This record gives sequence, structure tokens and C-alpha cells, in this order.
Amino acid sequence: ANLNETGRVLAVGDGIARVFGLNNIQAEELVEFSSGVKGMALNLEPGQVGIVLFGSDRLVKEGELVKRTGNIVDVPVGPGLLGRVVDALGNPIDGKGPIDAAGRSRAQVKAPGILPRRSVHEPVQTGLKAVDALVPIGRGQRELIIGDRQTGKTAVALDTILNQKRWNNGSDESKKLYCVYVAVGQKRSTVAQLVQTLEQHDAMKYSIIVAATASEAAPLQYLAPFTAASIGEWFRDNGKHALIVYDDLSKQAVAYRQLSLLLRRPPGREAYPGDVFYLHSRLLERAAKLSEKEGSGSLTALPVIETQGGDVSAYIPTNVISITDGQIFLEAELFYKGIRPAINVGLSVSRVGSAAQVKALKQVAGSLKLFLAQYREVAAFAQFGSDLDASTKQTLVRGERLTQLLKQNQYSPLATEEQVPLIYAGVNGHLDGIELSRIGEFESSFLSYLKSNHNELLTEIREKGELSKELLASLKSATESFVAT
Amino acid sequence: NLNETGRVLAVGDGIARVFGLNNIQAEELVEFSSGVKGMALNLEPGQVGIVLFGSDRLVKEGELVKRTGNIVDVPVGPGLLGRVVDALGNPIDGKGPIDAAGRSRAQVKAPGILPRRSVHEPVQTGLKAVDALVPIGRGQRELIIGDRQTGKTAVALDTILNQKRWNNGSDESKKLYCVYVAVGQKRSTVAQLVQTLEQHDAMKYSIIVAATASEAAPLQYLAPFTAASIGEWFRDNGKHALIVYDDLSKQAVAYRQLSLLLRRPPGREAYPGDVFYLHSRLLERAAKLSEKEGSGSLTALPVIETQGGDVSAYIPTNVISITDGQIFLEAELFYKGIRPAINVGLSVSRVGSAAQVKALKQVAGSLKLFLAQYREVAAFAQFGSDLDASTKQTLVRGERLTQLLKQNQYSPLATEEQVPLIYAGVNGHLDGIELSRIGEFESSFLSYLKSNHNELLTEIREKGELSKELLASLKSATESFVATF
Amino acid sequence: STPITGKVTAVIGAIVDVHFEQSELPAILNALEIKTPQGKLVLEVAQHLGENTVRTIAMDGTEGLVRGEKVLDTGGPISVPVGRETLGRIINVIGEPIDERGPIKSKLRKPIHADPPSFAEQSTSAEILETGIKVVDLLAPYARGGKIGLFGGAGVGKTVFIQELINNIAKAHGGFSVFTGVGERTREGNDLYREMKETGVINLEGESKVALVFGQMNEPPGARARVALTGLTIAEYFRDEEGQDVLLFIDNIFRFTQAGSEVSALLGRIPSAVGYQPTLATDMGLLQERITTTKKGSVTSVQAVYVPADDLTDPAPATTFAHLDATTVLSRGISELGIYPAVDPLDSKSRLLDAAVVGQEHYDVASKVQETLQTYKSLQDIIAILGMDELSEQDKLTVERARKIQRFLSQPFAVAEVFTGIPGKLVRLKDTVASFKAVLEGKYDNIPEHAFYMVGGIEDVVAKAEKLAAEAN
Ligand SMILES: Nc1ncnc2c1ncn2[C@@H]1O[C@H](COP(=O)(O)OP(=O)(O)OP(=O)(O)O)[C@@H](O)[C@H]1O
Ligand SMILES: Nc1ncnc2c1ncn2[C@@H]1O[C@H](COP(=O)(O)OP(=O)(O)OP(=O)(O)O)[C@@H](O)[C@H]1O
Ligand SMILES: [Mg+2]
Ligand SMILES: [Mg+2]
Repeated sequence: ANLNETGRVLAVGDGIARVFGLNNIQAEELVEFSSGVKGMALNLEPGQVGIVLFGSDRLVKEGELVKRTGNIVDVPVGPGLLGRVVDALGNPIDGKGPIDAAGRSRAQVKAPGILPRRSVHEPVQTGLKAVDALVPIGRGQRELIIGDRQTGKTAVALDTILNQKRWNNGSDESKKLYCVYVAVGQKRSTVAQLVQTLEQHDAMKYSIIVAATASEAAPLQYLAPFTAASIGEWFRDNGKHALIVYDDLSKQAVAYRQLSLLLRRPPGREAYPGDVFYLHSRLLERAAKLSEKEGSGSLTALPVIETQGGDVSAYIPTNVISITDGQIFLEAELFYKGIRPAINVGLSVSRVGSAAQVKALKQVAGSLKLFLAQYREVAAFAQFGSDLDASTKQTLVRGERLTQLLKQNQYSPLATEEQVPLIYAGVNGHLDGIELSRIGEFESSFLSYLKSNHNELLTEIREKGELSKELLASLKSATESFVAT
Repeated sequence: NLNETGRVLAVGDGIARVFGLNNIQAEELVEFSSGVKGMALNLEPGQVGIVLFGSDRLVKEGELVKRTGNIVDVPVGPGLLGRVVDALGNPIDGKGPIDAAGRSRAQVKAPGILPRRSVHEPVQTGLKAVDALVPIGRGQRELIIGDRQTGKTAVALDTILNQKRWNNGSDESKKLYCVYVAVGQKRSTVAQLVQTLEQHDAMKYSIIVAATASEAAPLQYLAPFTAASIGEWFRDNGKHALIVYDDLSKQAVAYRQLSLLLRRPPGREAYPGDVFYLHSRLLERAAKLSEKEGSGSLTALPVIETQGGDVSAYIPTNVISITDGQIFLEAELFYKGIRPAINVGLSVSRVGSAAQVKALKQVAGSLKLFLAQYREVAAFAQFGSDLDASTKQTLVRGERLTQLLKQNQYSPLATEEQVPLIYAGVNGHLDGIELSRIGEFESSFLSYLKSNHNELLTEIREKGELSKELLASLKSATESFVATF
Repeated sequence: STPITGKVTAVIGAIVDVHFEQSELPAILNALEIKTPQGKLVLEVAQHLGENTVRTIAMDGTEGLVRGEKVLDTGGPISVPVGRETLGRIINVIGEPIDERGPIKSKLRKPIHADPPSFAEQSTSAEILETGIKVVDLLAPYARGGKIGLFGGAGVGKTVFIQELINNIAKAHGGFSVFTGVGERTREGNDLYREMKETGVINLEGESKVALVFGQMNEPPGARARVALTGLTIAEYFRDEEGQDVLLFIDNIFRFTQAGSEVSALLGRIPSAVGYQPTLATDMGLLQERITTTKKGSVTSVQAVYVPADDLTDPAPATTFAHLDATTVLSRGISELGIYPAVDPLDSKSRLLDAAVVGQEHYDVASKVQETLQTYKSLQDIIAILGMDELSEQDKLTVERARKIQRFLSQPFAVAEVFTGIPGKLVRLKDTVASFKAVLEGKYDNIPEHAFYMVGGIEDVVAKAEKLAAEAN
């Protein structure tokens, strides 16, 4: 009966437990009960203490024994997690034997200071043309993936992982980009099948999976993002680059509002607590580009938010947008018209893209984003059937060609070198003359023309990554000649 | 004593909390020193919360209170017929003491899954728009939902009056005793409602359970259940009883009041979670007993008042989910002249033909069709004659078919008088007649048959069906009157 | 021996508070019993108020309880009998028979509260589950161990479409079925049971194929919110023991969320958005996750869905759809055209309708069928106004093509043999794909439309065309 490291359960319910004792316990310190269930001292009061339950309250009985861990909740971090599927605690759930961790890190880490940071400048090829052209992602950026149910939110994050294989199998390190997928509030089958696809594409070797199924208690889903974050932070400090994707943060807040409401906290907008902002805030901040003194490491994050009826004006969504460095909205309408990925250039944004985009794309794609923005305004304004002038009509013909060119099938990542050529033609107008139903076949036929003929241009844009004043001319004469035939 | 008695600790809001009665039962009645009685709904370890059936001016602090050892019970049996009682079951009309054949608990469990039969005995309401369109069945739960001052009571009220056709007969398995449950209505209204049934000789088989608005909340809470038992009597003994709850909306409000004052958790719109359990445990009491149980039956016509057509509200959603059909009424339809304003479009019945006379079913199967296409081509009626002949034909029927359903209040018609009107309408023998003379058409037509074709009417009343011979004889008699008209 | 007793200290609605002995309080979610004149009262543990006092939810009426009465502890969560003995038997949430067919002589008794199968036990590939309906296997196929949404109330023969899936699977996969009714209307529950004896899905003398577990509406929220788990348990038995492709029917998943909302309401828990319970998110998973395909067997869920105020933004629906894999809609306008079942080809969609799942052939075949019907829906205007002659050689062709495909969708229900009198048929996915494949190519344009109505098989289609033509001569 040592009321200094152990206490007795006074009451239990609603997923909270009030234990009596533990006078030497730290705030937010991991604990364990007689049943073996892990808890956490979320609050400390005189004469009692509040503990959250990471398991079913069934296992917690009133009057049991409660021992403390003596360390805050932490998760195994290291290179040995690669190819291995764990939960919120860091324990293996795949059954390939215990995890080989190099160390243990707190579940709640503070974001790097302002001084130990640098602006992002390292492009991160996602494989998607419409993406790495309008709203590119760089090492240390926080690109949001907002969209409604079944719109292709993960389809953009998933293809990114498979495209990294092109550098993960290389000798150089600064080129490789580790991946850490986070699944919270999802189904068992949904994740299992997701893992299988990774193995088929042999991408699981360089990817870590953290699980927080819906069946699992809410808190697990709450701590899953934070812990999973620390797993990738390791690569950052070692001078390596990591990439973590939350799927999805919107469910988390729902899981957290649960414990929030259970602990009796004044409801806010949409029944979310006022501190819901600090939730996603503290999580995203831990993704940036460190200075050279730190190790020149980075941590790119891809949070996912699910909206209702294409409402980006919702609460949860806006809170995330006021943190992330750009969004990639996925309207359902465009998704049904075949336009996939259904990227809505209107709401899509990149706060640090050009800074971390290949110069070869910056040149060929100039004012393409703003044009498309104004495109939908005149396009949806001429869809009435009324006759327009030559000025609006001319912009209406070129807009349609670009829109169809942005389209791309899934599991079909294209090299930057392959993307540069396509954009060039769109802006110039060579496609305008081309029929609308031939835009698709044209792309596959145009790429073969360069490989079979002007291969030299492809090899130049690959290494150099910039279009000189000379290569610009050799390219024009090479496309114009193809448009004619 | 402290075990059979208690002291008032606090009184107010028509609820006094007493201390003692350590052996009191749940929802049991109790009696105060003054004389006012109450029932304990909340049984706390320290004190016992008890609602009042009278002013809280009588109850003081420290006052003594004693048990009654009886749960809310009301006297049932055929003695109530022609009387007017309150929630408890005492006389308020001043006709002397009641003669009951026993008592039944306010709270009775609904008939199990096995002791029932598919409804098959029609409940002729005497409303053409009802018995033709939305047929009601002995044991069914048809809901009369509609805004204020729409004609909700008219539906039920006419139904009762239309029962003089069988109740003054000799056969019992044909009669139908009516039990009206006045909740939240001023006395003046009840005194009139009663006075109407008398001027029509309907009190002879009607039971009035008055629960005026001035009466304590609990009274308005127990009223529906009290009356429920009364009718079940008839059901259990192998008969037929019709009970109309007018209205459940007021009941919920009363119950909400008690629940809030007792400091129970408030839900949507300030209704406790057990509010649905309230109505579900009431409506399920009415049904159709099987042959082994007594073939008895209890029909329910609950009344719900919406606020501006909002059927999406909490209370309505609960009721509509439990019942087996609605007789939606709209004020708008009322203004046009269509009285009773029964929105054919919304009004539905899950039992349908199962409980409708085949004599009318043979002419009603098609009447739902024409009306259906009429609501679709109703906008065309507002345009010039430029309408093609095809659609125009629909308008010709609809205008007239809708004009026939218009039935004056307090003027129910037997099936023998409905069939002739529907048959002439469906075939289209009125299309040639002006849409202004449709009213007098019913009058002069009925009087015709009852003097020249009386033999046809009486054969439909007894057989309940229409043989190929009648179908031809009815058609010939119609075409003859339409001709001479 | 091990007799646990306590005493009721508080009675507030369906919420009763019992006091047990120090350091002897039963855990949470357990089953407490109380003696009642009728039979017995059941109390499910919920919270430990403290001071050796626990709060439970009533599974039946609470009127009559008195402070002090003894309260027995079973020691374990509510239990329901499992085995072939439940087939053809009406079981309530408590696990006791109410069909008046005596006690269910079972060998084992599993609890309603079970942990969701582990990650490692999960499959790594979704497969299609052959039902027996062309409108299904070709358009919106059922996912093996997935969740299917059934829309449309009575009038569309919902019941008829349910008993069907129970028969087919019983003959193709030989897996039993489990029907679970949450807040089921006592009226409908009766007519259902009786109908099932008339169709043959349930035989008293012979062998039943489906177990019934209804949860009346006149029951307290406590029982309502557990009915689903009761039926789930029985189904998991035949998954892990006999390893069968059992089907779990839930009607309706909506009242299951409503049930929770009333329960969490009385407990005092603060109301979330729209009024629903905060715990809603976790509860939904404690039921959907348990329904999956394991290495032993599999459980396919066929649960109806109700859209609150025709709004899909609402939490309850929003949350439900997050687990649904396919949806079989039943429109009135479909049964109005004499098309049975009333399954709507346009609304019925599946998450397993890809070439990487059903194959490239199956995919293209299904896609063309939808394309043919889609363009036909838009022509339903210019045709009924300016005649049909208002179409090109390519348009008028597809139009006459769709007329055959839409009718060909129909299929005689083997369960409704005593209803219609026409012999039912069981179409397999192997023949289904080959059927429409030959119609699209235009190899039956000389064949009358009536020759595709209520046809069991493509081979039978021609068998009927020859008879009709012979009768004309
Ligand atoms: N570019 C594309 N072309 C064709 N189909 C696509 C494309 N992108 C996605 N899809 C399809 O959309 C389906 C929906 O899956 P996806 O994960 O993309 O939706 P989601 O919005 O991410 O769902 P969730 O957010 O619940 O994970 C996928 O199965 C995939 O086949
Ligand atoms: N069938 C009818 N024919 C003519 N008048 C009618 C008819 N039905 C109702 N009324 C008129 O309706 C008025 C009362 O309507 P009614 O009592 O049916 O509505 P209600 O449902 O009782 O509304 P409230 O909730 O205010 O009582 C009377 O003034 C009467 O003139
Ligand atoms: Mg996604
Ligand atoms: Mg009224």
C-alpha cells in the first residue's frame, strides 16, 4: 500500500478512471492496471487523478491495483520498423516477431524552434502530372488532401509512395524518401488490402504502418497520429527524409471530441471542443525542413480531411487549412465526369510549391493555375448556350484541352522529364487544333516519339532539371513538327 | 415508521422530494396529509422524488406522506361507455359512480409475437378519400399527422359517427367501441366535442378520457395509458375497440415537463431518451389478436401536430416511425376547398387493401393511378389550351375525381354509397358534366338508386363484392342517370 | 459456493443502481438478474459509481422494483445459445426463446460482447460472393464478408428479396443465415415469421436455414442497442466453428444508432453534434469490424439503411456508409414496370466493381450494360413526345437493345414458388457474364422481347422464344 507509486481505483466509466494515490506521478504519464491495461494521467487533482483508458472499461474493475510506468507514453523508433505493421503503442500486429527499435521517443514532442529551420526547396515527385504542376509538394511541406467520400484522397497519397521506389532502390541516401502511412478510424479489411497492394508493388520494404482501427478504443486513435509522427521524426534528425500520411485526421477529432465530451467539457462548434485546433496544430508543426546544422533532414506530411457535400467551409476543414501549406480539394462532380484525379484547380493551392518545384516545369507552366481558375468562371458562364465573342471562346477552347490533359489513371506515375513536355504543348496551343477525343491517345503517342527520336532532350531535362535557352528551341521545333503530322 | 411513511424535505414545481418510504415500489402511488396524491418516478438512495396530481400549494415541508401499495390502476369494462372520466378514471360528467368489471394496470405489456393475426377486418371511417385511398384496419396504427387547424379531428370524429351503422346492430364481431383521449385540450372544447357526439347519438358507444390542460402534468401523462387499458378490455374479451390519441404531441410536452423538473438528462429539444420508449410502449399495445387469443382487436389513431409541415421534428419522427401509415393534412389543400384536405401524395397505408372492402377495392385500384398522374400534370392546367389531348384528358378526370373526394363534415357514407360514386368517377361518366355541378351530382344520384336500383345497393352491402352481373347492372343504371341528367 | 448478491439502491427509469459487497463488484458489461412475477429482469453493467455501487441499464420494465431487493450476478456478460438449434427459433435479446417452442437445447453459450478479430487474421484480398441474382452479380455484387445497404420500405417486396439470399447461399455455399431485428415492429415480426414458414426458408418438422432474433420496439433502449450483438454472436459461431459463408441481416441499422442515442442519453453523457452520442464512432465499429472474412469462415452483412430527413450529411448515415461496400436499392418505379426484383440498376453500386477484382471481361461487360441503360434513360423524353423514329441507326439500335437487357434483369424467385407458381432459377456468375456478353454483340435482335422476361438462363431464353413462335403458327 505505497500511496506514492501505486493507488486504488475509486470509480470507472465513460472511458475515464479516478484512481486514489500516485503522489509521485508525472502529468500525462503512462500507467498500468492489474488487468494489464495501459492508461494515462491526463489530469491531476488533490486527492484523486484522472486516467484515460486505452482499452475496454470492462477490464477495469473498481477496487483493483494500479501501478505506474514511471515514463511518459512512448513508442519504439528506428529503421527496424520498415516493412512492419504496428499499432498506437508500437507493438507488432502483423506477427513477424518483435520490432527492432533503436530507441524510444515521447509520444508528445514539441515542434522544432524557429531558428533550427530552413525553407523547403526539395521537390517531391508524386507521379501525378496535375499535382506536380499546379500544387507540387516539397520535402518539409504540409500538403492537405481534402475531399468528400470516395473522391481519390488516398489515391494521391498512395501513388506518391509507389513513385518513391525509383529512388529508394538507388545507392544515394538524400534521394530516398521513407514513407509512414497512418490509418485511423478505418476498417480491418481496408488496411489489410491496402498493405497487400504495397507488397505487390514492393513498396512495403520502405514503408511503416501504424494502426488505429475503429474497433480500437477512441484514445488509441487519438495517440496514433502523435506516435506515428515520432517514428518518422527519427529519419529527419539523422539527416534523412521521411513522409507521413494521416488518413484521416477528421475522424481523430471525432474520436477526441468523445473523450472531450465524456470528461464534461463545454461543447463548441459542431460539438467539437475549443482545443480541437491545438490538436492538429501540435501534430503538423512537427513536419518541416531542418537547417544544415541539424542534419538537413525533413518530414513531409500529408493530412487527409473528409468533408460533406463539398463543404470546405466546415469547421474541422478550415482549422486544418489554417495550418497546412496548401490544399488539393477533390470535388465529386469532376470525379463522376471521368476527370480523375478530380483535382479542383479552383480550390487547390500550394503555399510553397514553385520554391520546391523543378525549374523545367516552372518555365513550361506559367500562369497555368490562375488561367484554370478563370477558366471555370467563363466556362460555367458559357454553358448556358449563349453565343460569345472570339476572346472568351478562344480561352474556352484552350481551357478544355488543358483540363483533359490534367487527367491521369491511377497506378500510372510519370517522371518529371515526361511531364515537362506535355505542359509545354498545352500552353502554346498545339493541342488546340487537336481533336478532344484524341488528347488521351496523343499523350501516349507523343512520349514514344521523343524516346524513339529526340531522346537526347529527355536525358537533358532529367539530369539538368532546367530548360536552357537552346534546349527550349530544340524542343519547340520537335513538337511543332509532330503536331503537323 | 419511516418504511411506510415519509417526510417532505422539499416541494415545488409540482414535484416534492420526500424522505423515507424505504419499501416503496417504482412508479407507485402515495398520499399526502392534505389529500392530494402523487407517484414516485425517481427512487434515490437518500430521498424519493414524487410528482403531484394537484396544486403544490397543498403540500408543505415536513408534511407526512404514506404509501398506497398500488401502482397506477384504472377501472375497465363496459360500464364506462357513455361516460366521461379523467386520467385516473373518476367521473366528471355527474352521472353517478362508475360500474367497472375490474381494474387494469396503467402499464400493460403489448401482445407477443405469436398471439397476433395479419389485419384483415376493415375499419370503415365513412370518409371517401380515406376508405378508398388509405384503408384502415382493425388493429392497425394509422397516424393522423398535420398542422394546426387542418382537419385532423374531423377524420377521427367522423369515423366514430360512422359506427352507428353497426353498433346499434345485433352482431358483436361487427361493432366497434370508440375511446377518445382528450389531452391538453381546454374544458370548453371537450364539453363541445362531447356535445357533438350526443346530437348524433354516438355517446352510446364512446368513452371519453378527458385530460384538460389545467390538470397536473402527470395526469396528461397517464391519460393515454389509462384509456389504452380500457380499450384492451374489449380486445382481450374478443371484440373491437377504436382509440384515438388526440394528441400525442401534448402528451410528450407534459412528460418533458416532469422529466426536466426531476433533473433527468435533456435530449434533442429537451426530451429525455425514454420519450420514444413512451410512445412505442403505447402504440404496440394495439393489435389484432389471433383466433386462439380471442380474435379481439384494438385500433389506434394517434394525432400529431407539426410546426409548419416539419415532419422532420423529433417527436413526429418517433411517432411516424412506429405507426403503420399517415393521413397527412395540409392547411393549403384546405383553403382550396378540398375538405378534408388529405394529401393523397403523402398519405399512405402499409396494410392497404388487406383491410379494405373488395366492393370498393375493385374501383379503387385504379383511382390511385389517375390521381397519381394528375399531380404530375397539374402545372399544365395553368397554361393555355395549347395542351395536347392526351394530357388534357388527365386534367378532366383529376378536377372531377378531386371534386368527388370533397365531403362535408359530419356526413359519413356507407360503402354501399361509395362504390356507386367511385365507379361513375373512374370510368368517366362525369367528364361530360360541369365541374360546378359535381356536388349536387352525388345528392341526386344516391336518391335515384335508393328508389329505382335499391336492390343493387343492398346486394353490395351484404355480399361486399361486385360480380360481373353487378358491374354491368351498375354501369347501366349510371349511364341511364347521366343520360337523363 | 460462488453466489454473488447485491441490493438495489436507486431506480430511475430504465436505469437501476445496485450495491454489492466491497471488493466484489462485478466488472462492466456483465449480466445481473432480478426476480420478477413474470419471469426475471436483466441488468447490464455500465459504470462503477463508486462506494461499492454500480449503475446498469434495464433490459426490461423497471416498474415495480423496490429499494433493497436482492440482485444476482451471473458473473458474465449476456449470453446467447449458439448452434443449429437456434435455426427456426425466435430468440430475444436476453437469449431466451419466445416462440413458445420450449427451451433451446444448445450445447454452448457465447457472450454478446466479443473483441473484433485480429489484424493478422484478416484477409489480404476481397473476393466476390455469388448470390444467385443476375441483377446482383453483374451490377452491384455482394462482397464476401462486407456490408451491403438495402434501401426501400414495404411495397417493393423487401421481405421477398431477403428470404431469397437465404435460400440461394444455402444451396450454393450451404451457409446458414441470421436475421436480426432492432426495434422490429411486433406487427411485422409476426407476418415475417409466418411468411418464412410459407416460403420454406423455415421448416418446423424438417430443417431450418435461418435463425430469428427480434427486438420489439416496446423494449427499453438497453435491449434495443444489444439486439444486433445478439444476432452477431450466433452468426460468428458458424464462421469460426463450421467455417461457413453466413449472412447476417440487420433491419434497420438506423434504430441501432437511435438505440445507442437513447441509452447514452439516460446515462448522462453529454450529447454530440446533431444530438447523437459522442461514443457513436466507437460503437459502430464494435459491430461492423466483427463482421469480416477470416481464415476459417466468413460473414456477409445485409443490413437495411434509413436516411434521416433525406439527408446524407447526418452523422448516423454518414458513419454507416463508411463501412458499406455495396448497395442494393429497391425502387417503386422498378417494380412498377413489372420488374422483379425491384432492384434499380442505376442506383445499385459496389466497391468491388473493378477489373482488378471481377476481371477485365466481367468489368467491361458490366460497364456496357450500365452505359446502355444510362443513355436509354435520357431518351425516355424525345421518344414519348416525337415518337421513336427520332433516333439514328446507332441510337435506335441501343434503344431496342436496352429493352431486352432491362427485362432480362428480372429473375424468378425460387422462394416465391407458392406465390407465383412459376419455377425459380439460380443463375451463376459464370453464365451471367456470358449471357449479357452475347446480347450486347447483337446476337438476339430477332428474338422477341417477351422471351427475356422472367428467364432463368440464356439457354432457356431461346427455349421460350421457340415456344412463343410455335404458338403463333
Ligand atoms: N486516377 C484515377 N482513375 C481511375 N480511378 C481512380 C483514380 N483514383 C482513384 N480511383 C478509384 O477510386 C476508388 C476509391 O478509392 P480512393 O481511396 O481513391 O477513395 P478515397 O476518397 O481515398 O476513400 P477514403 O478517403 O475513404 O480512403 C479507388 O478504388 C480507385 O479505383
Ligand atoms: N370535412 C370538413 N368539412 C368542412 N369543414 C371542416 C371539415 N373538417 C374540418 N372542418 C373545419 O375545421 C375546423 C376545425 O378543424 P379540426 O378540428 O379538424 O382541426 P384540428 O386537427 O382539430 O386542429 P386543432 O389542432 O387546432 O384542433 C372547423 O372550423 C370546421 O369548420
Ligand atoms: Mg482516402
Ligand atoms: Mg383537435
